[PDB]
Formats: sequence, structure tokens, C-alpha cells
Amino acid sequence: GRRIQGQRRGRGTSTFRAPSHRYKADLEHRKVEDGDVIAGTVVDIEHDPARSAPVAAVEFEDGDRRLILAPEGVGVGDELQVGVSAEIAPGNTLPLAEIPEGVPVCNVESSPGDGGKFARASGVNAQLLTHDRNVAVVKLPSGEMKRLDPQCRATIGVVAGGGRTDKPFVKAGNKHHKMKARGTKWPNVRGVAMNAVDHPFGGGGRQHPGKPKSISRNAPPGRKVGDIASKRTGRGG
Amino acid sequence: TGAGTPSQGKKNTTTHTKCRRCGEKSYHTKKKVCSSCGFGKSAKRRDYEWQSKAGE
Amino acid sequence: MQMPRRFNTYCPHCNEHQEHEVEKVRSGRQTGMKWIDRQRERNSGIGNDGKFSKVPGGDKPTKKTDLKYRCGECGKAHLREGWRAGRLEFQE
Amino acid sequence: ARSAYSYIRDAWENPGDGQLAELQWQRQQEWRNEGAVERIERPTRLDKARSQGYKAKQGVIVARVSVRKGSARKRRHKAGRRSKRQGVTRITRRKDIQRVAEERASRTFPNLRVLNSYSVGQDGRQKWHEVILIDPNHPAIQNDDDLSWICADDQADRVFRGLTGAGRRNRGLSGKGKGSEKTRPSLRSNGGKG
RNA sequence: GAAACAUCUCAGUAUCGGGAGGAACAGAAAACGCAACGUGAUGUCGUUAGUAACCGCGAGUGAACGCGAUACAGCCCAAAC
RNA sequence: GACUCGUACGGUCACUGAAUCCUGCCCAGUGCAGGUAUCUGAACACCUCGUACAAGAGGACGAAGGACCUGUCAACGGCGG
RNA sequence: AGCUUUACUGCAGGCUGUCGCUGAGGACUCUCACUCCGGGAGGAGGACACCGAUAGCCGGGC
Ligand SMILES: [Cl-]
Ligand SMILES: [Cl-]
Ligand SMILES: [Cl-]
Ligand SMILES: [Cl-]
Ligand SMILES: [K+]
Ligand SMILES: [Mg+2]
Ligand SMILES: [Mg+2]
Ligand SMILES: [Mg+2]
Ligand SMILES: [Mg+2]
Ligand SMILES: [Mg+2]
Ligand SMILES: [Mg+2]
Ligand SMILES: [Mg+2]
Ligand SMILES: [Mg+2]
Ligand SMILES: [Mg+2]
Ligand SMILES: [Mg+2]
Ligand SMILES: [Mg+2]
Ligand SMILES: [Mg+2]
Ligand SMILES: [Mg+2]
Ligand SMILES: [Mg+2]
Ligand SMILES: [Mg+2]
Ligand code: NA
Ligand code: NA
Ligand code: NA
Ligand code: NA
Ligand code: NA
Ligand code: NA
Ligand code: NA
Ligand code: NA
Ligand code: NA
Ligand SMILES: [Sr+2]
Ligand SMILES: [Sr+2]
Ligand SMILES: [Sr+2]
Ligand SMILES: [Sr+2]
Ligand SMILES: [Sr+2]
Ligand SMILES: [Sr+2]
Ligand SMILES: [Sr+2]
Ligand SMILES: [Sr+2]
Ligand SMILES: [Sr+2]
Ligand SMILES: [Sr+2]
Ligand SMILES: [Sr+2]
Ligand SMILES: [Sr+2]
Ligand SMILES: [Sr+2]
Ligand SMILES: [Sr+2]
Repeated sequence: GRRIQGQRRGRGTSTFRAPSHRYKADLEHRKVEDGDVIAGTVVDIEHDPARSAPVAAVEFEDGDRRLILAPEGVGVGDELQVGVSAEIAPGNTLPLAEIPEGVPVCNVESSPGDGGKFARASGVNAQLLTHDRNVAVVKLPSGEMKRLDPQCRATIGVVAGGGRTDKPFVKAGNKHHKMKARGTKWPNVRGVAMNAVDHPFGGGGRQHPGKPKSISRNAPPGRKVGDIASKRTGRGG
Repeated sequence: TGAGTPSQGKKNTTTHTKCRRCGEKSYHTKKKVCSSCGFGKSAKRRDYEWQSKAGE
Repeated sequence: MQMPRRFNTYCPHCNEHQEHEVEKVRSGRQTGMKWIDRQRERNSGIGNDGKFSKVPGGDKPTKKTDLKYRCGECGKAHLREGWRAGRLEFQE
Repeated sequence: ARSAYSYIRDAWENPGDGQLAELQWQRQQEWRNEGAVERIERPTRLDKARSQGYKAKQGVIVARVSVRKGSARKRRHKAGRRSKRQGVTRITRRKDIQRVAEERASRTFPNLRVLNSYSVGQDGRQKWHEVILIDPNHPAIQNDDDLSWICADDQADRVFRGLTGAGRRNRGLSGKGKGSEKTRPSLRSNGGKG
């Protein structure tokens, strides 16, 4: 047959790439020698093309102008701080260890100093639960309990733009405009509507997969389609 | 629209041009590579054994 | 069919009739050092292995008798043509 | 009496024991951070180098080359192939790794010519060889009774034509009798069946 | 091609990558093994021979030593001191 | 290297195809997934035999997998005499 | 010839054991290779993983 769509993706051709040249900034936490003597002032609030969420332009004491992953409630004029001694208010960043348990956090680092990896999407937040000299337990937006180095930095508050998902797209055109700002091929043609040569589910005198949809984890690319390694399917039971 | 005559009307693009190195009108001005002598692709001159019969 | 475990018959070795004992031929064990064994190793490689990619044929509905006839006096055995038999049980 | 060289030689018979072992475990850490072809001022295995033709003279160069370990890095067929020719994983190249190293070295020094080479160990994923190259244009060499032979025109690019020591062995020319029916005088003249 | 076909065959062919010369390559035995009280670097030509050997032991594949010729040529390092 | 200047309110893989009222029963087979006393399960190393060595025969241990058990149909599908 | 599959035979790919890289004191500790994070100091991990080799299972993706 022919390579399936998921295989055309990996080649990274124009159709599948993100409009990077149109993206604004890589919102990573600032690096600080130590002390925490790093504060800045929110100079503006901008739209982030890559996340459909607002972002904040901050001007730091040492002349550094950079965009920041904004939590809800940050406005122009507000003063933010980054460092071990940073105050414990929304919008400020400090290592998990300095954060009080029971406080909502966002843009959490995986490995200390990586600039943040977890909880960065609209309206989400991680929940700092347990402290320690060895591990800081955090509850991520998926509900999973993540053990982290207490040295991993994080921003206080929930990410801005919450509730974005509450409104339906209503029409294809709205989806269209959003998809144009992402690394995705859209619209989506169902495999069952294709020819046998183009997909494992293609072919037939009528539309229906010609095998069970639950595919093994070990299936090779070109065949791994449908419900990947499903532990179960449906809603019942 | 027919793929034949009607689609020939839009052909006003210049691609292959006189090559600085070999003189043939094969220097693709968009690719900057000569399809005839290889200029722009290789210092060595484009040549293949299949350009002639095997025993010759 | 039934068949006597012992009986008088010609011994091609003694060259005279004597009591023989009949036994079913037990399969001898292979060594894996015969020429064919080395050829299988030598010739099997990437892709199909010709004759070495074939698998065991089928079965005839009935097999022929496969026996050894041992002379009770000189101890040497001899073989004979077998005959188709669904089952073969020795008497005693 | 034993020459000092004999001691270097004896140490390398077992690169995994004694002081040499500790040395390698140390060096390789640096080697792994070096490039593909690193010119070095002095041979790591002096006895071996001198034994192969090396000389502390002008125009004599030494370079250590690292090449990946293992079989051929081959792409799977993209057209029809009978089962016998569909392999990928078990296919190995016909040139040994030491020969690949000699070639990468010679390319780095276009003006020089490969004299010989030898192994200096390997780790889990790569092998290192030091190659001895000679400047056929330097008068210090053109006047050397033991090396000036490498200055002849027919010795140009000798490594790429398999005229090297590793080249001749890899071409099955070691034996003068039985077994070399299709290797001598050349693989090509014998229909490529060596 | 094997009157299908998978090993085999076409064939290390076609084609591709790299490189030298006027010719290349080979080459002074850790050889041969007409087993010898024998030969004596290496190409090549004739022959040995469709022999030995390989092979769904199918179709097919296929040398060498030797011999008769051509031309002949034998040396330099590493180390010991 | 794409996804990705992205991080679960994400994005990948699929099915259905606005709204409204709804979406029953079946896990035996096939698929996926989890578990597993016991059974089965290759090579290396190891033990026995064999060989002054080797080929080879056998044993012990036993990974994933399978047997076995469980979950699962808005999973392939089924809902008869 | 294109396509399919519990047709025949194989080939990628995934999973898994083993050998090498690979070190110190049937469950365990460590640091020194190696890996990752950090501008750096240093932190995390660690003889595993990656990679090379091989073995078994799955394997119309080809
Ligand atoms: Cl979306
Ligand atoms: Cl019988
Ligand atoms: Cl060279
Ligand atoms: Cl003779
Ligand atoms: K063929
Ligand atoms: Mg960012
Ligand atoms: Mg787009
Ligand atoms: Mg669709
Ligand atoms: Mg259609
Ligand atoms: Mg298909
Ligand atoms: Mg339908
Ligand atoms: Mg349908
Ligand atoms: Mg020749
Ligand atoms: Mg045929
Ligand atoms: Mg036949
Ligand atoms: Mg042949
Ligand atoms: Mg001979
Ligand atoms: Mg056909
Ligand atoms: Mg990195
Ligand atoms: Mg097919
Ligand atoms: Na063979
Ligand atoms: Na060179
Ligand atoms: Na050969
Ligand atoms: Na035919
Ligand atoms: Na045919
Ligand atoms: Na054959
Ligand atoms: Na004679
Ligand atoms: Na069922
Ligand atoms: Na067709
Ligand atoms: Sr980042
Ligand atoms: Sr960064
Ligand atoms: Sr179908
Ligand atoms: Sr249900
Ligand atoms: Sr035009
Ligand atoms: Sr170019
Ligand atoms: Sr050419
Ligand atoms: Sr073979
Ligand atoms: Sr095989
Ligand atoms: Sr039968
Ligand atoms: Sr050249
Ligand atoms: Sr002579
Ligand atoms: Sr509806
Ligand atoms: Sr089931």
C-alpha cells in the first residue's frame, strides 16, 4: 500500500509543521544566580499565538525584557519576583520548596532550571501537596501524583485563559482558523472512508473497519491505528 | 478545466536557462543546478554509463 | 493382526532354520554430525533456505511392518519386506 | 637485552590488564570528546608505529580516527527483491573498520599518503585506530632511503585502491597458495568472487 | 533460466560511489604437497578440464597443483649491538 | 528530525456525524489489556555424558510470549431453531 | 499488475533474555565510566539506560 497519513507527518513537511515563524516566545523561567533579587514590572499583556492564551510582557530590574507565562490575575503595573526569596503571591516564581503546601501552581519544571514543562495550558494548574527535604509531591492537571525535586521552580496561581474549552466552535470555519495556528493537518478524513491501499481500515463495499480497532503496542508504524493498546473500550462495565 | 490546451496558457515561467559552465539551456534558474552538466551540484561533470549502450 | 514373538524360520547368517525373535524397529537417535546436518547449517541464510525451508510431509493411511528378526542362536538379526498392517500385536 | 619498545608491545597484548587498562579507561574519556580525525604529535603505540614504518622525522604524520562499531548501516529495499536480497540487519560491509579509518584519515589530509595503521582500542560503540601518513612532497622524505618509495606517482591515493597493508589483507592476498585462487592478482580480475 | 517458484540461475552481470597509470594490480613463500634424494617470486598464454568440488544432488555452477610457453630479478625496514 | 517558541482546558490515534428523544442484551470466538500457584517457553553462562580438544546428546534455570484466570462492545461483531 | 488475508516463504519494526561498553562493596549498597538537567558551581540517574551483537515472541507495516 501507501504510507498512511500518520507516516507522512513525521517527515516534517510544511503541511504538518507549526507556523513557528509566527510564534512569539518560548516562555521559560528566568535564570537567577541566587539571592532572588530579581523583580520586574508587567509592561503589557499580549496574545500568545501558540497557546490561545494571554501572556505577560515583563521588564526586569537588570534591563531584561521578556514574555512570561501568565497566571490569571496579572495586570500591567503589577510587580513580579523570581527567586528563592520571592514573595508568596500570584504571578511570582520560586522553587517548590519555598512554596506553601496547598497552593495552586503552574509552569512547573521537570528538572530544576529547565524553565517549566508542566501545567501551561489555558486555565490549568498543578497542586503542590507534600513537602520534604528529598521530594515535593505535586498533583498535575491529569490527576497524577508527580514526585519532583523541591528545587524545581514554579509560578504561583493558575494559568490565564481558563474556560476556553467551555464554548463550542459551532462552525468548521472557527476550527479552521485555530488549526492554522498549530502544527496539524486538518480536516480529518476517516480511515474507513479511504481505499484499502491508503489505510488499514480502508476498502469494503460499505464503511466499517475490517478488523478489531484495538491494536497492539508492538504494531509497526503504518499499522498502529485505531485504539492503541486500549486497556478497555466503550463506556459500559 | 482541461489538463491539455487550457492548462498550457499559464506557462510563462522561466526555469531552464543557458548554463555558464556547459552552454546548454539546462541551468535551472530556480534550483541553480544544471540538469545537463551538473553545474551547481558537483565540481565533477555530470555523466552516466546509461547514457550509452552497456557494451559501448 | 497378531504375530508370534518367536518362531522357526531361515537365518541368512547361520544359513539354516532356527528360532528367531521378532522385534519392532526402534528409531535410533541422530548425532547431528552427518553431511546433511552440516549442509543445513552451511546453506541456511538470509531469506528462504530452499530445501531447508520445507516441512514434514503427511501420512499414508496404513504403514508397512517394520521389524527385526533375531536368530536365537547366533544373535544376528536380518530385515524383511514389510506388509501393510493397521496394527501389529505380538503373541507372548 | 630487551629494547624499551618491547615493553610497550607487551603491554598492548592485553589492553584490559595492568596500567594500560587504567590508561585507556582515562584516555577514551577524552577521545570520545575529540573529533573523527585528530592529528596527534606522538604515536600512542611507539613500537607498533616504528615497526610499521614510522620515523620521528619531518613529513611523517599520525592521526587517530574513530569509527562506529558493528554491521552495515543499510537501508531496506524500496523495490522488488527476492527473499535472499531482502536482508538489512545481518549485512556487513566487505571493508573492515580499520580500512574505513584509513580512508577517512587520508581524505582529511588530501596531500598526504597512508603508510600504515594500527588499533588503539575500542569502547562499546566505536573503534579507534592511529594512521601513519607521509608527505610525499617534503624533501626530508624524498631523500629518505626507507620511505622515498611512497613518493612515486603510482603510489597516489594508494589507500583508496587497497594498496595499504590492511587493504591487501582485507583483499585476501595474505596467502600465496591454497585459498587465493580468486584474490590474486586482484579481486576484479577474478570476476569479484574473492 | 529452472518450461510454475522460494535456494539456485541470470551475476558479482547492469547501474552507482571512490581512485591511479600509460598501462594498472600482483610479487620474492609462515608457498607447493605429480609425497619427493622433488619444484622454487609474480602476471599472462596454451593445457590440465567441463576433471576435482558445489547443487530443490534439479536446472545449472566450476577451480587448482603440475606441465609446455612468454618474460625473468631481486631486495629494503622493525629489533638485537 | 516533525509534533514543539507546544505540556492533559494539551496533542496524538480512531469511530460517529448539527439540534431533540434516546442508545437495550451478549466477553463464547477474534482483538486489546491486566494478572498468573502451576504447565510450556530460546540463546549465553552453569552441571552430566561424549571427544587427551571439538563436533554432539542430555540436564538444571526460565524472560517476553502462550496455556490458565480476569476486564473490556460508542472493540471486530452477534441478538436464532 | 494493484489489492486482501488465520495462503506459502521471508523482510523491516516493537517487546524480552543474554554478551560487550562495565566499575567498587536472589535480594542490596556505592561511584568512577556512561546518560540527562544546569551558564557555572553543581544536581539527577547509574553500571541500568543508550549504543554494538545475538536469542525467543509478535509482526500483510513491507
Ligand atoms: Cl482544538
Ligand atoms: Cl511394525
Ligand atoms: Cl593514500
Ligand atoms: Cl612440483
Ligand atoms: K530471481
Ligand atoms: Mg516558553
Ligand atoms: Mg497549517
Ligand atoms: Mg471525518
Ligand atoms: Mg471511496
Ligand atoms: Mg493495507
Ligand atoms: Mg456509516
Ligand atoms: Mg461504520
Ligand atoms: Mg591483471
Ligand atoms: Mg521460471
Ligand atoms: Mg524442477
Ligand atoms: Mg557462479
Ligand atoms: Mg593446489
Ligand atoms: Mg499477479
Ligand atoms: Mg542536551
Ligand atoms: Mg503481498
Ligand atoms: Na559455504
Ligand atoms: Na590523502
Ligand atoms: Na569468496
Ligand atoms: Na518457464
Ligand atoms: Na510465472
Ligand atoms: Na541450490
Ligand atoms: Na611431470
Ligand atoms: Na466475546
Ligand atoms: Na493492476
Ligand atoms: Sr521549553
Ligand atoms: Sr532552554
Ligand atoms: Sr474497510
Ligand atoms: Sr453498556
Ligand atoms: Sr503563470
Ligand atoms: Sr550544490
Ligand atoms: Sr559519472
Ligand atoms: Sr553460507
Ligand atoms: Sr533463512
Ligand atoms: Sr494421508
Ligand atoms: Sr587524487
Ligand atoms: Sr625466475
Ligand atoms: Sr444527533
Ligand atoms: Sr474477549
